Amino acid sequence: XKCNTATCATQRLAEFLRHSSNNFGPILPPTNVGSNTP
Amino acid sequence: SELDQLRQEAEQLKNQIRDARKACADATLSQITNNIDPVGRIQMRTRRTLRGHLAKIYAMHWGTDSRLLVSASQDGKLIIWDSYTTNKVHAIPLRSSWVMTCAYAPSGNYVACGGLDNICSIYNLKTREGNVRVSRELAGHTGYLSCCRFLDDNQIVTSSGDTTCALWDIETGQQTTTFTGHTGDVMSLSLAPDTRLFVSGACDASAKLWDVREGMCRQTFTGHESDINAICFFPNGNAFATGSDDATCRLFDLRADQELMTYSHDNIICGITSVSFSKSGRLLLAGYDDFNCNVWDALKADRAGVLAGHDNRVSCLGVTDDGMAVATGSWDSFLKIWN
Amino acid sequence: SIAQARKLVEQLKMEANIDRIKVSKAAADLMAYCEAHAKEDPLLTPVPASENPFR
Amino acid sequence: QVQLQESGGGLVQPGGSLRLSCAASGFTFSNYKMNWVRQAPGKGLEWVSDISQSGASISYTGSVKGRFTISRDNAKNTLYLQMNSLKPEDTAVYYCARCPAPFTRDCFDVTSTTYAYRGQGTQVTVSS
Amino acid sequence: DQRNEEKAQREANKKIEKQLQKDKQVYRATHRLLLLGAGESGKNTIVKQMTSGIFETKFQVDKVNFHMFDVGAQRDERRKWIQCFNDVTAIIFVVASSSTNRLQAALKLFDSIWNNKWLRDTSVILFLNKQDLLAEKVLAGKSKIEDYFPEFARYTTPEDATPEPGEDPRVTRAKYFIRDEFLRISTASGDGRHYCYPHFTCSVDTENIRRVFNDCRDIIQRMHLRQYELL
Amino acid sequence: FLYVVGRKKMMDAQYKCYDRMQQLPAYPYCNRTWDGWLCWDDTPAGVLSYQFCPDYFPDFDPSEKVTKYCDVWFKHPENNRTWSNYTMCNAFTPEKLKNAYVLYYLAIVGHSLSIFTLVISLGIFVFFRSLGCQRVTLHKNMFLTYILNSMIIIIHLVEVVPNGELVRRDPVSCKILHFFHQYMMACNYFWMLCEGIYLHTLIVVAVFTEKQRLRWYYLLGWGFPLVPTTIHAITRAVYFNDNCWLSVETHLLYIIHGPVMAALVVNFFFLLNIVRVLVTKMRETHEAESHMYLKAVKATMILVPLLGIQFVVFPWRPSNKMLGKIYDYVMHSLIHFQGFFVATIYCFCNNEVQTTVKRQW
Amino acid sequence: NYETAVQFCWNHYKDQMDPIEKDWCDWAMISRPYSTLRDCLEHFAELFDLGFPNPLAERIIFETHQIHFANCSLVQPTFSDPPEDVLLAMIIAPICLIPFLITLVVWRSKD
Repeated sequence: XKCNTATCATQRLAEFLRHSSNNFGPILPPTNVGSNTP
Repeated sequence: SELDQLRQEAEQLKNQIRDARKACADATLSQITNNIDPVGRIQMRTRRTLRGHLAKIYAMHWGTDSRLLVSASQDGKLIIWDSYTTNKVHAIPLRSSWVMTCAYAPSGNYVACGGLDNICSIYNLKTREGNVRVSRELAGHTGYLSCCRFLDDNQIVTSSGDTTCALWDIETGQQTTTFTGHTGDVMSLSLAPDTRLFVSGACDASAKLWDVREGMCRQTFTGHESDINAICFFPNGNAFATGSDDATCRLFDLRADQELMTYSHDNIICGITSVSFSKSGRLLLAGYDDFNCNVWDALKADRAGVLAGHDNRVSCLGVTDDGMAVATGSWDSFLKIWN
Repeated sequence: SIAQARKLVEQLKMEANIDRIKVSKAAADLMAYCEAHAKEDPLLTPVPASENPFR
Repeated sequence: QVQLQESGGGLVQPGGSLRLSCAASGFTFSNYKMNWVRQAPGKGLEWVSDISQSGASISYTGSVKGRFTISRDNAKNTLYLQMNSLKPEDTAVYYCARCPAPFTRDCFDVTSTTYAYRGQGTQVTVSS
Repeated sequence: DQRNEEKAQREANKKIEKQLQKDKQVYRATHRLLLLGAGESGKNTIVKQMTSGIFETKFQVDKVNFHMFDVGAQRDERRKWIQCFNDVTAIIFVVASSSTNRLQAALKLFDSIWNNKWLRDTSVILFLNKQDLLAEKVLAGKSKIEDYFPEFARYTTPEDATPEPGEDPRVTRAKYFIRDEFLRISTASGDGRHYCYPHFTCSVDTENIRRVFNDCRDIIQRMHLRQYELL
Repeated sequence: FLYVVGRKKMMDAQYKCYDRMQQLPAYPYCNRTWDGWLCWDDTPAGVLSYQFCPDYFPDFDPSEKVTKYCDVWFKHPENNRTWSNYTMCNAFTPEKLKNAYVLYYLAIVGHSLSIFTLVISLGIFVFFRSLGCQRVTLHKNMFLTYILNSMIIIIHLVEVVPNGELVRRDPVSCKILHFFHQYMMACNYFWMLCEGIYLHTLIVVAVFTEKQRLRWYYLLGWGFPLVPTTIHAITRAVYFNDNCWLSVETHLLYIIHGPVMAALVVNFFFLLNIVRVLVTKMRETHEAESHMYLKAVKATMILVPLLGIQFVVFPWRPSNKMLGKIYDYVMHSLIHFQGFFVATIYCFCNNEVQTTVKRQW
Repeated sequence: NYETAVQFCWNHYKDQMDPIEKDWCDWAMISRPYSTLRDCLEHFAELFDLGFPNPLAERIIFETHQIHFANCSLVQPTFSDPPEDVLLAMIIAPICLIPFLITLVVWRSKD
């Protein structure tokens, strides 16, 4: 490489949706990555 | 010149028959059948489908018991069918795979077949062990065999590609009577109900009537346009029908000595391969090269139905002696029974 | 060649003296047979499946 | 009955001209292909020329190209063969033949020894 | 009643059906060929090197089964019994290239076979036989070319044509001119359903069976490609 | 939910890093430190390092990378304190999620259309008995495995993906469904391989053959995919037993994904041989150059869906953002519609099927 | 000011550490005090306009790991990939059967 094979695209998209989409819920504020942060 | 005089004599004789035929033609069959009711639209659906043949099916014949039939295919196989239960009864291998015709004995004890080998073979179905074996081989024809029909367990009439028809004695294997007079290839024949006469068609747009008992041509019929492929006798024995390559069917009468009715349509530009009547003779069924079979009203010459259950050209057709079913063969190696 | 012409004349002569009947009489006879056996012929009167063997 | 009757021909000087007429009756003339066949003395049947149903396609044997010409008349149900500059080899009996099947391109048995749809023929002789 | 007879009938059917299934394997394992040719073509010598109205001959090439049928003792009228060979693998056509304008008669017969409605799906293997006799006649000036066909005056050797090693140009033009005569008919009325395979062969050529085997391979290959609609 | 698990993982990582800090030997190099989220080892002066983003927040994704520079670690220009660049982790998340929504909808629509067309194709093949042959049987099996795979994919996408509590509970149905999905996908790919093998045969080699024993094809299609799936399951249970058996970080997926790529490469080679043979066949005929080029292009175009060559042509995702977006769109569109294309090419556009259907009516 | 906060944090952590005297190497019962220590030491920082991490927090964590968790081994992670050689063995094993299966399908599929 992270399962970058084209056949793995369906599972990649499914995992990305299950992680970031927040079970199709409302939007969440972005995490601070600024000076106060590590 | 004697040849010129003979030609003039034949020409004058032909004119005399034309005048004689013209006088008797006071009316036509269509004019007589003008006021009769139409038979109506004929709707029929396939009841049975017989499978097992490998190559194209060339001929078939019903038995007198109206449920058993035999079929011939060009892969070298004869199969006896039990139409009621669809179960196979016999499977007779053939010496030559190029078979062109088959027949069923009226007693049901024998079957016959022939083709490009110029030989008609007789098989015995009532052997002691139950296994079919050849009984007799008839040879003497100089052309391919086109059709054959049994008269009894010991007599059979055959037609051949040498413009000749013959009568055989099965027990001795000899040729009892030879019929000559045709110029073109003889393609089909049909026996009269009393088996005293038979009619045949040749590749010369002509048909002839023969006397079996004393072997001469009684009457000659013309009017067709090309080679005649099929022929069959009317149920009453006083008429017959012919199919030709000209995409037109015709009906003749033995007493009128001339054409009676013609069946044709503008959209039909393909020849007729098989011809057969019903029990009453009111319906005329014919197979065509365009992969379908049509039903004709013999009295009115109006198409009353169409059968299109085949993927290839209909090469054979037959009607049961009881008039209860119709079986058709085709080049798609399938036999279909309609009712 | 000559024999073929002679045989053609003989057959033509044999076919010329045969008896003939008017076509209307021949047409009537064929008509009469059909109407006398119209009831006894299937494919003209549909048969119920109880009597039909090919059911 | 299908009938094909030929007319014309006869004695002609070498290098002359002749006209052959075929009379057709008893069949639909426009539905069939027509051919010209001749038989030299001591020889067999040979194919000379043919014409399509509507006359759009014409073909000759190589030995007679330019010398002969074929035409068809649907209305009169007749066929012609215009002969010009005849050579001594042209002497033969010319028959008028039909193809056995209608609405069909190919057709067999035209030059066979026995043919049911061939005319009686006429004799053409080229000599002084 | 009749259940015992009915059961006896079904057991007879299944016994017959097993034999028919075995016969189906054998029937499809052999390729059927029709041997045809004009008069004096020399097909008798060819069939000899691989009465009844038909003859049969069996030969094997690379463990493949072939069945050749020679139609003999039949009348000259051919428009009826020729329809029985509408499903053969190929039709072998033999003509006398050396030859009463017999070559013209062969051309007309080939044209009728090519345009027949029942033979439009069958390929034809063409053998230009009598090559040795043709060369001798051309060299001696006895061949009647330029009389049977005036087109020979304007004809030229094809660009893709290759003469035989040590072959004089005169016979090369004559043999190819006859070859293009059959190709002119073959080119027309062709939609890719059937093809022609011309070969210059002699009556005693032992590699004729190899030519048929190679030509049958191409026919089968194109037949498979047609089912998948790749072509 | 995600916050608690992320916090627990962060605390575990902090524990592990702080425990491993003092057990290693030290070697102008910047000192190893725990920045608060990720563990960094000692690096020499003037070196820029990389490390994948963690799994602590929903807006973060593992695919991007984190960087920290050493001169002395990088000092914030404003705050004047040691800082780490986590910006790449969540910079492109919203647009990626927006594209992923459309990809999910397209996948559902394409799989539904594939099911709808494939069921009709199978019914047409079954009802017509006059089309029977080995090719039709192989097509029927391929259609069946396509239907099963598409149905399983639809079931997984519609229900498993949105429901998070079901994954949290982790029943055995999770692992059973995952095993079925993997087995069906492997069977579909190996049946594509079998179709490629059958196409390569009978055209290039064994042309004269009339019939073949289909037991070997059945074993290669339905039987073989059981072994890699079983091996992957048994190694995954003992090594990486994640909840619902749904993960992509594990390197064990290649155990299943290897033979699929090998089979697809073999199919590509079969396509190359077939097109070479077809080109030679046309060349011997003296066909026109434009016509032969068009016919070859059409043959390749119709053969691509059947052999699954789209995976071989585009094996790796491009690194560029625009190229990556284009690749995702085109590859998802091609994959989710492969069954529909195969059905509409080999069943509805087949001449024999069309003729039989037209003559039946 | 923040010194008092970190002293509060550390003494609370030590007081909760006091009941545990033999399980200072275990993780199940130490996760909660560790998380409470971090939450304590981050809560005070943000309220005093201090950005976590802070030097006091790092020093406290280092001192904690130098006294409470010293002289201890590390347990293996729950999820971890196999060694590279054996993993390559698993990856390669199915591949070897492909050519033999292809040969059997091509050759032995007759009669």
